[PDB]
Amino acid sequence: DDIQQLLKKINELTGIKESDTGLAPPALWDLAADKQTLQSEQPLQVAR
Amino acid sequence: HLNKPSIQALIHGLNRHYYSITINYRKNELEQKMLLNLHKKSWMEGLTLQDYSEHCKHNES
Amino acid sequence: LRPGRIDRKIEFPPPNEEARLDILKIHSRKMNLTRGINLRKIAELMPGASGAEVKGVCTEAGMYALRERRVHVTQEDFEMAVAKVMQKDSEKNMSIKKLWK
Amino acid sequence: LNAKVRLLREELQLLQEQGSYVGEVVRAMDKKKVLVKVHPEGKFVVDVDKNIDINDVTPNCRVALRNDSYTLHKILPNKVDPLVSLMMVEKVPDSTYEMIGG
Amino acid sequence: EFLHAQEEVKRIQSIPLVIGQFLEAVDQNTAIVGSTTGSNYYVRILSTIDRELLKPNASVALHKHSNALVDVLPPEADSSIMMLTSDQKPDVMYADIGGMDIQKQEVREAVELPLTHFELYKQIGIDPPRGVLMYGPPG
Amino acid sequence: TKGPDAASKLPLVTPHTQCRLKLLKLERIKDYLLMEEEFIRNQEQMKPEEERSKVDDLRGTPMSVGTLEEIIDDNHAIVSTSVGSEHYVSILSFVDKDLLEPGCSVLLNHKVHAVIGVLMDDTDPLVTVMKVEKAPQETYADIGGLDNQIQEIKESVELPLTHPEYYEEMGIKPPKGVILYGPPGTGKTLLAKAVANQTSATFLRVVGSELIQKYLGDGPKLVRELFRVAEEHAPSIVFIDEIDAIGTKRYDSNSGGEREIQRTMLELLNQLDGFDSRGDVKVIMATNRIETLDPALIRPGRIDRKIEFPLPDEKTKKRIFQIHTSRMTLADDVTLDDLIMAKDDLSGADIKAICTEAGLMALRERRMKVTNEDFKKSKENVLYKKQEGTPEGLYL
Ligand SMILES: Nc1ncnc2c1ncn2[C@@H]1O[C@H](COP(=O)(O)OP(=O)(O)OP(=O)(O)O)[C@@H](O)[C@H]1O
Ligand SMILES: [Mg+2]
Repeated sequence: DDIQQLLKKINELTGIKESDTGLAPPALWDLAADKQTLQSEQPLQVAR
Repeated sequence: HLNKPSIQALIHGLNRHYYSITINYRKNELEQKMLLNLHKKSWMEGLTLQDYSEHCKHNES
Repeated sequence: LRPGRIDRKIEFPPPNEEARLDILKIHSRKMNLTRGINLRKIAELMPGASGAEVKGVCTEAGMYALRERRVHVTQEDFEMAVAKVMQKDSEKNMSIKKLWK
Repeated sequence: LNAKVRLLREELQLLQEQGSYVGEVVRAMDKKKVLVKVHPEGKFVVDVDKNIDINDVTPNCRVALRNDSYTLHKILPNKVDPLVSLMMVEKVPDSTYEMIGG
Repeated sequence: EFLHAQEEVKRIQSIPLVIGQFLEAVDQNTAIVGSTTGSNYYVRILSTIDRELLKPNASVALHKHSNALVDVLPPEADSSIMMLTSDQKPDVMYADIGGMDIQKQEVREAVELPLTHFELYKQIGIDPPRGVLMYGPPG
Repeated sequence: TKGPDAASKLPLVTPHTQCRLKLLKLERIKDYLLMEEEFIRNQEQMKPEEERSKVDDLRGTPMSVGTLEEIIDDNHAIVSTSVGSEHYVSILSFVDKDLLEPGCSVLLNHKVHAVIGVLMDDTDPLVTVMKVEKAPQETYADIGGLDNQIQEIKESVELPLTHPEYYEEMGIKPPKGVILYGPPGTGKTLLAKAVANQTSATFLRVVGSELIQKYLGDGPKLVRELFRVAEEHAPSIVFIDEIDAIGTKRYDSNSGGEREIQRTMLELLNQLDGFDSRGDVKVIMATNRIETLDPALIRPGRIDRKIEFPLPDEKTKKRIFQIHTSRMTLADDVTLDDLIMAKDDLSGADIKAICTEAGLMALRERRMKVTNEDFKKSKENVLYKKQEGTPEGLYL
């Protein structure tokens, strides 16, 4: 029973594994211009 | 005092682009007294005897 | 019905005489039975009475006192209630009944 | 009386906070990011309040997200279907073993 | 101040009000009722509201803006499966039907008498019969 | 290819007499588990930032999930909001423009809609639950007999992964798709739980009824997602138990609900043998009735081996008894051969039920050591549901 409870708590301690969200390498980053793109450009609804 | 920066307004930008100013209302006499007439009753009110039939019904209930 | 899903398959057969007498005694505990009502005899008048039919017999015995505005049930109130609940539907045709010798 | 009026005023203040959404947890996504599924809307990768340990955020939970910031702030009891919920006995019957003969 | 607080507490039950179904209770003074708008919200509950009418199907009333449980509405089951309303009485007197004295008495003894005189049923120790089956030739 | 996400099984201890060496092995496993816990907790405690922080401020909270539909420019794209609308969003710099592919789930900024991330591993939680994480504790040694049947299933789901050279040096494509059919209670699901306990590949399990849904598009889409996950996760095994629920014989149905049943079946057929060849994903199907399945579903090419599980033979029943009575405390007078020789159609589940019932009759008589009479009683008190149905004395 100690083995079972220990397995439960140890899998609880590390179950949440990192799921990266597809970030580009830092070399190809333009955060200063990225903020400008965020503030100046606006989302345009696609219509027909 | 008089407020805590609201969550509904903080995310739209508070203390970043615009900041709130404490609100205070200038209410003085000769203005409140005129306003209290919204629901003031009258001299007739306070002397009416209600209705005895429904008064008895309410008392019994 | 394979084992591992159903390990025990318990059968509920129709109660026997010593069992029907028991059913007659648990469904008449609250009933104001008179003196001289032999509950075993009524049980003996119900061969293969399911078990709910015993409760129906008790209820109809009480009903036969309700229509008379009483609180006590006699032996005749049960014997005349057994024939009501434990009613049977016959073939009502000798031609079909003598299909088989 | 002061305790009663204080209770009334705190209830009045707490009643004006907008109701929080409920959503199913697809999976956790960092240490401070949790993927959720708001019922009318779609998926949302939301934050987590400092009062909640992310290890308690299991997949297929029913965490509550704040009205505007969409911040996880409660685990909430797990979701069971309303029709499968009435199938659980809350009032036991009044038939005992002594009432079964034979 | 206490009558004032009770007054604004009553004011929160003003009559802009959406209705939602009380899905489940979490703990004291909160709920998970889903609004009719199309979303389910984790809400707060008024203290004045009694918790025993919060059955897990109740069509409770929610505040329009704060979206909190402010009022429990009485259930709506008046004519779901054609329960006979006060204007749908068959208009058939017992004296209108001819004969059937024994059949009337047996039916009256299981579906009408137990509702009125339950004490007389309980006085003997029998539960009233719950089902009757009228059978015979058509008409 | 994320690799085979095999189930996590703790090492087995194989004294079963409750002796001291069993305790020593269990305590060794406990000590290693405690040491691993010490390592992780002491790593968190002992362990005591400017680049990703700006990124997280740029993304903000919350962070919507949309479906990419068009890459207009290198910095501009069209995404579908999770309700079904469309938006002409902008692509930010930290977004990696290689993983940006049409149809993928993209992250969108809440206030000003714009692609700010790629959500890979967006599997439907109805399918992430299909994966087996804790392996069943039924090894191949827990099955009595079925040596021929075990060998057939071991040459299609384990051998092609341990010794692929045997298959490749000869010119074969290893059997990919077996069906386990037979009377109820013979050891099909037991064999599935046994291969799940020995395989090193991800073992997705389904009752052939989770993959059926009320919505029009959800049914076949779920089986497509299941097979996509199976192919994504390197060598994989898909166990579709009770395949008779979905894969029944096709017919011209006048009911719309049934026409989708055949429609998701026809996607199970496509995902087994279609225009695009399958990956390194084996499929293990189980059913009690093989005469009701569609001929195309059990067609060779989709299902290569039809492993038959007949009712256990005398030797197989004797081995099954010993398997199910290993943990018992049998009396010296318990000769099991008295019960095995009976011509009754005794399945393995029947044997296990006899063992459990025989143990229970020992508790009836205040005994933890079952005798021979307990077995002779449990045989009768358990051999119901089959009564005795046979032709009378016509044949001599
Ligand atoms: N050869 C065998 N050796 C050991 N145990 C067996 C054997 N065959 C069957 N059993 C027992 O039968 C029990 C019934 O489960 P099992 O997985 O065998 O069912 P099944 O044949 O897949 O059933 P169904 O046809 O209802 O899906 C198992 O718990 C197992 O112990
Ligand atoms: Mg099975």
